[PDB]
This record gives sequence, C-alpha cells and structure tokens, in this order.
Amino acid sequence: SEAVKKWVNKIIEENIIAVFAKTECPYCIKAISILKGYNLNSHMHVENIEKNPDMANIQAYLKELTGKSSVPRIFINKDVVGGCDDLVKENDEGKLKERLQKLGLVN
Ligand SMILES: [Ba+2]
Ligand SMILES: [Ba+2]
Ligand SMILES: [Ba+2]
Ligand SMILES: [Ba+2]
Repeated sequence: SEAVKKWVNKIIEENIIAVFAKTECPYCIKAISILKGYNLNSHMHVENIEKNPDMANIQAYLKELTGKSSVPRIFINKDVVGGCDDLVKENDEGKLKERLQKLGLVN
C-alpha cells in the first residue's frame, strides 16, 4: 500500500505537470492536448494507470488526494487541478495561464 502511494507521489513530485490517464480516454486526450497547447511537453508526464496491475489502488489514492477516482486526474506543481472539466474551467477563466505564468512556464 505504501509502495503504490510512494510511486504515485514520485510521479506528482518529479513532474511539474502530472496527468493520470487510461487507454482510449477522450477526456484524457482532450486535457493532455490542451496542456501541450501551452508548450508544456518538457515538464509533462502522462501515466496510463489502466495498464498497471494496481489500477484500483492508484485510483483510490487519487481519490484520497483529489476527491475523485476517475481519470484524467491532473496536478500542477503538486496542486490539484482535477479533471478535464476543471482544466477547461481554469483555461477559459484565465486561471490556468495564471498558474503557468507563476511557474515560469508561459510568458
Ligand atoms: Ba474502448
Ligand atoms: Ba515529457
Ligand atoms: Ba493485480
Ligand atoms: Ba489487483
């Protein structure tokens, strides 16, 4: 149990933009595309947690951290963004750009 948590943590802490996704997931794809549209590829990690023997443990931990077990699950500098709909709200209302500017990721 500790092992799974430590592995998830490492992904979130070693990558400024961390996205947990699954196979053939339209809102995963959309969210990742939005983020790459800010040229964040170099600070981005996408983990497919469906292709993983411990998917349920990972999803349960992501729910403990964020309130939902669904993918996509999106972290920016360890802060919880949430899912694709959360990302879209932040993007449309200017908060996403604000976040990225404070990190030096967008001018
Ligand atoms: Ba399918
Ligand atoms: Ba990368
Ligand atoms: Ba298993
Ligand atoms: Ba199992």
